[PDB]
Amino acid sequence: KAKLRASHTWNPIQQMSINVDNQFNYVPSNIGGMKIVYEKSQLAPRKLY
Amino acid sequence: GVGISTGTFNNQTEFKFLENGWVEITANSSRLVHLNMPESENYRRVVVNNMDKTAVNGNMALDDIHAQIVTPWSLVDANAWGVWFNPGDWQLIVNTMSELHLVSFEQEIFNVVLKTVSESATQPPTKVYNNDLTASLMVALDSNNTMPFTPAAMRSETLGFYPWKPTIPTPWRYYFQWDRTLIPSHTGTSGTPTNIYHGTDPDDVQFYTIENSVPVHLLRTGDEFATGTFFFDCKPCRLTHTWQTNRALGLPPFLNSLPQSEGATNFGDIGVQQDKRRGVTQMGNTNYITEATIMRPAEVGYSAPYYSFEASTQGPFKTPIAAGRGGAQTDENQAADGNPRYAFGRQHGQKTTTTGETPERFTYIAHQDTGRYPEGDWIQNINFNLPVTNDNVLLPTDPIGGKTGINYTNIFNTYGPLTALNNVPPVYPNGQIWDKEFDTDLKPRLHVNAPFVCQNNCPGQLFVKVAPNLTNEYDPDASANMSRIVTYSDFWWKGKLVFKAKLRASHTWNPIQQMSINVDNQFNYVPSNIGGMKIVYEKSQLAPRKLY
Amino acid sequence: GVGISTGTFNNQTEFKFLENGWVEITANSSRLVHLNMPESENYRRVVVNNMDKTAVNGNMALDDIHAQIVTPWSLVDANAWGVWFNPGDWQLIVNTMSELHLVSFEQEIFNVVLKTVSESATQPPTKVYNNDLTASLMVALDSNNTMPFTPAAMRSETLGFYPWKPTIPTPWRYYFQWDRTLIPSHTGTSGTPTNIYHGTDPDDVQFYTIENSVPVHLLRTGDEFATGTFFFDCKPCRLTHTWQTNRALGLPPFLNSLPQSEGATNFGDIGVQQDKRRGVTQMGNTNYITEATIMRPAEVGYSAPYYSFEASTQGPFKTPIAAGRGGAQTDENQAADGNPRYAFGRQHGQKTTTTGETPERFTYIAHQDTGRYPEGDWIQNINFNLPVTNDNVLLPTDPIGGKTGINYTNIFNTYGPLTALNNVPPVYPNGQIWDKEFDTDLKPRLHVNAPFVCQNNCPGQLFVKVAPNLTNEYDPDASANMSRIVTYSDFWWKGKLVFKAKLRASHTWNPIQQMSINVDNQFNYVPSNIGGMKIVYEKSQLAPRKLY
Repeated sequence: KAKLRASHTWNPIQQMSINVDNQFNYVPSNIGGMKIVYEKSQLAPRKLY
Repeated sequence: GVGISTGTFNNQTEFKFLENGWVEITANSSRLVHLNMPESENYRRVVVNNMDKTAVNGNMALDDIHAQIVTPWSLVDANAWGVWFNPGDWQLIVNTMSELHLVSFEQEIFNVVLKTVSESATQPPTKVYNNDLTASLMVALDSNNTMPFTPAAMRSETLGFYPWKPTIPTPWRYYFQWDRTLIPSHTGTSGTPTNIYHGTDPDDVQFYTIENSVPVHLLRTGDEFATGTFFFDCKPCRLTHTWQTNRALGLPPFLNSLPQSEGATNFGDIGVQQDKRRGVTQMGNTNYITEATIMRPAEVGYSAPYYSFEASTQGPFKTPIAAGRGGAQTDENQAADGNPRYAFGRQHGQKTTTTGETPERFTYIAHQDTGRYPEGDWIQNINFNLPVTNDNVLLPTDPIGGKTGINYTNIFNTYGPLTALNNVPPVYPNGQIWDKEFDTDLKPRLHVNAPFVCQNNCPGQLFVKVAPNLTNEYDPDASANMSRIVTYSDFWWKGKLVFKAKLRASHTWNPIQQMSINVDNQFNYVPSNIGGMKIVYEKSQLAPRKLY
Repeated sequence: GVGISTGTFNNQTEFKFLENGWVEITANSSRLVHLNMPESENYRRVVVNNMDKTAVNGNMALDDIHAQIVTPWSLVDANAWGVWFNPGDWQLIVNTMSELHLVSFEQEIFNVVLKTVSESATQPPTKVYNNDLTASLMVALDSNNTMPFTPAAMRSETLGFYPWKPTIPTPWRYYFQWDRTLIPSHTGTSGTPTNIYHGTDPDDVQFYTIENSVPVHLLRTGDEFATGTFFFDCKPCRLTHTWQTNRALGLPPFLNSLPQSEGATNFGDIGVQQDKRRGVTQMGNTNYITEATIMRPAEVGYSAPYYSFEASTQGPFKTPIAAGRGGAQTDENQAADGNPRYAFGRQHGQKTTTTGETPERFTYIAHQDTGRYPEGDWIQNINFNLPVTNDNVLLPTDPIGGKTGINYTNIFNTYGPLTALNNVPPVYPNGQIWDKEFDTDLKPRLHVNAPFVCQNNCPGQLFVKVAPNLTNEYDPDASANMSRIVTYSDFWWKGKLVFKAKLRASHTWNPIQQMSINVDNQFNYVPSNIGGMKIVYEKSQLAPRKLY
């Protein structure tokens, strides 16, 4: 069960995104080699107090 | 009343999730508008003739001759992305929604104030500001859309983009018919090409006044004004880009040989002679079936003449294109046609604290691959004998008209009954949101300036003006100029735009492209020690969508 | 309206006795708040770097480097005891109640006034004050507690403590993420320890604006504003102190010999050999049962590292402790860690008529005996051979790390599953009343700055600001600074705090410690011939309570 996030700052947040450097970690090789690079999970900030 | 506020400030954008992944975005925007009395209290019919500049052969594109009506009214325009969303909100929309629907619009004027500048021409000449309690602000909402439509965003003249910075409306003016003739030439064109401003076709004449057409409201401090809610009529806006070219449609060729080893050079291979393959083509006289040759269902994108100026009744004008290029080949350096360029000020993105009057600018390179590399184009004689022979090919390299800097691609047009294209993507924050359709029998399939065109009905424009604050002396029959008390007004403007969006769903194994802050852009989203602010533009159809 | 007051002054605290010894205290506080336009109308992102000061080896604790956002808004904070009760009321609570419950809070803004200073730069340059009748005060109540929580009491920046003295709000500012590295050193540390301000982690960035987050209210003279009633969620506060140490828990030893005569030296005597007594201990290898040795059920208080600075992502910080010491051994001279120190001004206790800018201060020595005399501590080898031998003991006297001014007590920690402690007592009048819990997975068992922490819900902060009073000249695209009419506002603030208390009952033969005026403190509760006022701090858990 998840809850959707809401923006609260003027500035954007840190999001996970594919890019020219990681791109090939998400698709097979000509050999069919596969890999599953690890990722981070609490990317956005929250105020503590 | 006098000591009573008539409104509330609200610049909060609410996101309210419904059922089945539909959100209802309601953008609240509030500003303090500052307004001065008019230069004059008259309608002026003015012509702009820069003949001198076009007088130089080879400078036709520098043409600015036009006629316009100058009015004593100001336009309150809030149709630009930056007025309603901040970098924060844009990230939310753009990274998580897949389509946008513009639903409605409302705006209201409150907490009106009128003051009069009194100068006590002293040693150090002084001036006292006093409240004119019985003075009036004049408001006119052209809801029947009588007046000619003038989107202030094509001039970077919208309300400003920051809720804690007061703003101002623009002086309203509109085009008045004129007739002008300009013959193109070039550097070293013997003579002086005709360059004539003929004047006005009487049957094309339309002088409009606000006073005669819209009901005018006088608001005093105690008053307030509110437009009601207007609903738009518009097809939804997609928040995704397409990437498939004619070259990537349908079933790829079956590879009879597959790489055995990993390696950037370990390719697979179709195993069949290009002249011995099965499949369909539209080259009735050839047995070659290649990826450039095999049949595709229609064509994605089209070729159009580039840096093409056309001419009608009023001077030359640039031929518009639905999409430019950029990617593998175009960056700022691989500069082309079709990509829009935005110039603007401190109120709309140029760094606040920056000194200097050069506009801030940017060329927008979308993400949908629907354009062209004219350099890769070629025409070739129907016999199709292959290593084609210099005179059975027309290359972007051979000159047309004997001009060495012109090739057939500049005059080329491949638009036709199989053309498939997409409407224009949103440009945050400088782009216009909605546009009025042309009241033309046949209409344009798109508008290159707004993703939303309202057909049957658009919100009308809002005009404002300080009413005349006369002095004791006033003689209407004097050929002079009416003397007025120096008055100005400050009022609060509150607008409300509602959207409907749908949430995106992952469909691939691999992640998507998302907007994110990072060590290189970070400082573009926070103030300076000086309080300098800036609003860097962003892209909007970041995620891919399959075309077919 | 213009000639109509919109509110009432009320600074009366009512005590309403219910049934079964429950009182319902309702504290009314009213002040006249004075407010000026902002330095700027912008949000500013500023860094504070006193590198120069830390540049001296041995001065790390003098670190002040931080980044913060400076906002054009002011904060109205009334969370300090002194805002709601006077010395008189405090005596009543503290001498006769045994527990306090914070129930609710309400505040409202009325009788708003805005004036504009006009200077008639004359010989003796003059200035006229005039009322700006249509001007507005801007009020924002962050009830969803969006903005970061900034209790003005940790800076002695609350409303003032006297109902007949006008006050002012504080400029609101909040911390902005930064990265800094500082290596400790000492007098004569060869070299220059790294002392670096690295900058901002982009993923830790959060720029907040009031305008984009809270609904803003414009109030003109005729207007008024009122927060509604907020109910807090908080465990009760005890008004009694405990005095029992591990040493005083349970059944004392039965004395086989009792004094026969009165006399400060006529002691009674256990009659049994310490190694021949019955009872329980946790010293499995010993037959000695003494009062230092016999088993107690848990431990009252704990030992924590002292004058311990810890370091994380943003610089060093002092390790906090739940209770200090004082009593038999500590007074001002027997100075220790854990006791809070308060510094403040004329608005919060420093004598009014006193000239000079040194803050007024005080170190609070509570009354609950739950702390430690580190000097009485000792570690001793498990063999327990008794007149312990210098190398089977670690005394607060032996040096650690070869430093002669450091002993194991400074790095010591005896907190564990048997620790029993009490929350912090109230500090009248400079102490904060309530505090916001940390939005952390695991929370702190207490807060050393307020006896009341509201968990699930706290009242939101109140922000105020003079709206921009522009002049005739205003150009939003100028890189200059907006020119405004010198405006200021005075408004009345009325707040209402309700408590629930329970009345105390005598349970001992002997009287209790009560707060009382006397020939030595008397003059601290009345004005000077000059009208000088002062507000000496007081203690709150005067009566004892049994722990077990």
